[PDB]
Amino acid sequence: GVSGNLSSVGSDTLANLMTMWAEEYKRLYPNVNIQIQAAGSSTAPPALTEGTANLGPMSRKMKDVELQAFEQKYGYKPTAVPVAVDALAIFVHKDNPIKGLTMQQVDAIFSATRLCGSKQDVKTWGDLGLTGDWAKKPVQLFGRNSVSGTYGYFKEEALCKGDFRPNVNEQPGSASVVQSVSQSLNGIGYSGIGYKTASVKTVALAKGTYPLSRFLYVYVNKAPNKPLDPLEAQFLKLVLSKTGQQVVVKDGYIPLPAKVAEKAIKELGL
Repeated sequence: GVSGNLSSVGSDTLANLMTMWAEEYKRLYPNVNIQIQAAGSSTAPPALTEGTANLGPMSRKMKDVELQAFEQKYGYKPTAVPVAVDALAIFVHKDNPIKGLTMQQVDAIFSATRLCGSKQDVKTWGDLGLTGDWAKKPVQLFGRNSVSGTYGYFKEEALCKGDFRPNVNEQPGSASVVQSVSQSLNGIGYSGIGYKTASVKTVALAKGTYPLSRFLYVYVNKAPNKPLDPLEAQFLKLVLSKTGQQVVVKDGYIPLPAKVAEKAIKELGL
């Protein structure tokens, strides 16, 4: 807006949101071309820093070494703009009868060292209390790779900074994880709630009450006391608007609290 090139690099969790936002953006600003790259959040900071991206969608905040990289070039920190909320989900096969899980258990299932406290080395669904034909069917793990922000977020929050079991079947994206789980009766995976389909179900979690809720961000380069380039500016105005936030709902995520969207618009001078 009004003309130019918009380049997005980062999160797969936010892949379809950026795409739907971009389509509605191109409809309203037809001389703008938008490129969208969605291999995982960790690709956002170096692309932002080097300059090949104007927008860096991330499903976790930047780590310190990512922040200082941006800072050493620009002289200030990049700006995390909240654009949605994710209830990061545990997915199982639709026929899996599991009732729910505790954080303790989730940790026991995916992690090497269960830093959340459990003394369970979970390997079978019986270790989770399922009976009959389920009792020593193996727990097959599906997850994201290390470029995923969800990967890191999960490692930080669900594993208490622990490490994943060695045997996790890492998928290239969130849809792959859901598809993998949907075709594996004894499968379990994690990914954004928006990636839910009929072929899988989400397991209830126990510890505002959802224990793995997180903000989803789009990082931008906003210099202190300087306005955003009209191209980014108009994009984020679209994203944080009523229209942009209904896109969030339609894709299956959770819209920002109204105040949070307003503050974001304010703070960016939008």
